[PDB]
Amino acid sequence: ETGDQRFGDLVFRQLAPNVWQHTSYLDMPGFGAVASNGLIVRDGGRVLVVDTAWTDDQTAQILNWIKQEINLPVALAVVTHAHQDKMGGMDALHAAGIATYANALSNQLAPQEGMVAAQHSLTFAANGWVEPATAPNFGPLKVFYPGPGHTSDNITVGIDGTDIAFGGCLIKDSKAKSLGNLGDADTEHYAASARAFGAAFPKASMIVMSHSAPDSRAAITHTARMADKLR
Amino acid sequence: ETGDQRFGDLVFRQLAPNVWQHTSYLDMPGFGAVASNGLIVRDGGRVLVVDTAWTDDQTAQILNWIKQEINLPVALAVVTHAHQDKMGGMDALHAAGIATYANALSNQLAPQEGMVAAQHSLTFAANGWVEPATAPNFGPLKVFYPGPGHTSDNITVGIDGTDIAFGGCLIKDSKAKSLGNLGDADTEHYAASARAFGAAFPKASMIVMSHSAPDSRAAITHTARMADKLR
Ligand SMILES: O=C(O)[C@H](CCCn1c(-c2ccccc2)n[nH]c1=S)N(Cc1ccccn1)Cc1ccccn1
Ligand SMILES: [Ca+2]
Ligand SMILES: [Ca+2]
Ligand SMILES: [Ca+2]
Ligand SMILES: [Ca+2]
Ligand SMILES: [Zn+2]
Ligand SMILES: [Zn+2]
Ligand SMILES: [Zn+2]
Ligand SMILES: [Zn+2]
Repeated sequence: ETGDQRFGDLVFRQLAPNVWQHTSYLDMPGFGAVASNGLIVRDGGRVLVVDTAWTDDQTAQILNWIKQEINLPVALAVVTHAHQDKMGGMDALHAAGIATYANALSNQLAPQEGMVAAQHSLTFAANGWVEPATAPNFGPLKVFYPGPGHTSDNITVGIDGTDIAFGGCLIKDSKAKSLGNLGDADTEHYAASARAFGAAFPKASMIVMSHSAPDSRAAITHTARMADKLR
Repeated sequence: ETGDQRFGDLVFRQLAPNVWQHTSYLDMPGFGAVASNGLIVRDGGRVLVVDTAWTDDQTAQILNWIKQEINLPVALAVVTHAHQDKMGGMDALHAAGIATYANALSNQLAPQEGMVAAQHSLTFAANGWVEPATAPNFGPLKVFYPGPGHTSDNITVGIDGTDIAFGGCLIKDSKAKSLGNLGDADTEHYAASARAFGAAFPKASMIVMSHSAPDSRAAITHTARMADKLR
C-alpha cells in the first residue's frame, strides 16, 4: 500500500500534514490477522493519540514510532470504547506517564471488559458533544458521543483543521457486507447513532474507522442503512 | 394497600415521614393494568419528585395530590430512564413549572424513544456517582448510574436520611420469575449493574422499584442472580 510505512509489526500512513493512521494486527480464530486503526495528531509542539493498538507491546511501538518520526511528546490519548482493539494497550500509555481519557461509561465498563480504565473520564451533553471541562487541552480533537451503536459507550473524534473524522468501530466502509462485531451492540439505536456522527462532522470528507481503510462520507450512510435492517 | 390514598387514577403510599411512593397504571394490550412506581420526597419547604407517571394526565394528578396533601412547591424532578413509565409525563412537569433532570443519555435517546427530554442533563463519573455540578440543590437525593441494565441509561436514587433507595426499572422484586421487558436491555452488564446499585447504597434496607411493591435488599441480589443467567 504505497505511502504506508512499516515499523516493526505496525503500519503508519500519513493522512494529512499533521495526521497519521496507526494500524496494528491481531491473529483471530476464524478470521486470520485483523487490522485495527487509530490516529496520531501533531498539534504544535505535542502529539495526541486516538486509540491504543490491540496490545501493550504494539502500543509501545506506536510511542517509539512517534519519537522517531515526529519527536514531540505525547500529551494525551483518547480511547473510543472499552474493547481490546481500542484500549488493549492502556498499560503502555500509563507506563509512559501519558494522560488517558475515555467516555466515563467506557471507564465504568472497562473491568467487565478486561480493560484497564483510562485515567480520566469524558462526559457529554444531551446533544452528544463532549463537555469541554472534561476534555482539557484536546486541541483539534473534537469528541462526539453519537449514541449507542457498536457499543453503548462508543465515541467519535473529529480532527479540527482537517477534512478528517474518526468513526472508530461505529462506522464500516461502504464496501462492508456486515457491521462486524455486534456482541455488545445496541441494534435499536445504531442507525440513528451512525447518522448523528455524520451530522456532527459536516466538514469531514475522509472518514477513518477502526477496521476499514479510510473512505468517503458514503461509509456513514451505508453503515446507517445496514443498521436500519437491524430494527 | 391498607392506608393507601387514591387521587384520580393514582395511588399513594407513605414509606417514611417525608417519602411517598406514587403508583400509576397503563392498561397494556394483552397483559392488563401495569403499575409503575416513583417517589415523592419532602425536603424542608419543597418537594422533589422521582419519575413521572405513564401519562401527562396521570402526572398532573400526582402534582395535584402533592398540592392538596403536602402543599409545598415541587422544585425539581429527576426521571430515571427514557421509557414511558418514567418520562411519559414530562410535558405535565414542564407545564407545571418544575425543573427537570435526567441522565444526559436519557435526554439524547428521548426523541428516538418517543419521550420529551428533561431540561437538564446529569452526567456521571466512572464510579457511577453523579457529577455534582450537574445535580445542583438535589438536597437528600443521591443519584447513581449503576451501569447499563434494563436500559443503557437507567439511573438510581438514594434518599439521604432514610433507609430508602430507588432502583427504578433495573431492580425486580425478590420473588420475580423474570427481568421483564429486556427489549432495550444490556444482557451482558445487567448483573454487575444491579450489584453496583446495591454497593452504592449499602445501608438502604427498603428498595423501591418501578414494577413491584417495596422490598428488602433481597430484591437486589435476586435481580443480580437472574441477570447472571443472561450472560
Ligand atoms: O417489565 C415488563 O416487561 C413489564 C413492564 C414494562 C414497563 N416498561 C416500559 C413500557 C412498557 C409498555 C409501554 C411503554 C413502556 N418501558 N420500560 C419498562 S420497565 N412488567 C411485566 C413483566 C414483569 C416481570 C416479568 C415479565 N413481565 C411489569 C410487571 C411486572 C410484574 C408484575 C406485573 N407487571
Ligand atoms: Ca495490559
Ligand atoms: Ca463485552
Ligand atoms: Ca406528552
Ligand atoms: Ca426502545
Ligand atoms: Zn469494539
Ligand atoms: Zn473494533
Ligand atoms: Zn424501561
Ligand atoms: Zn419500567
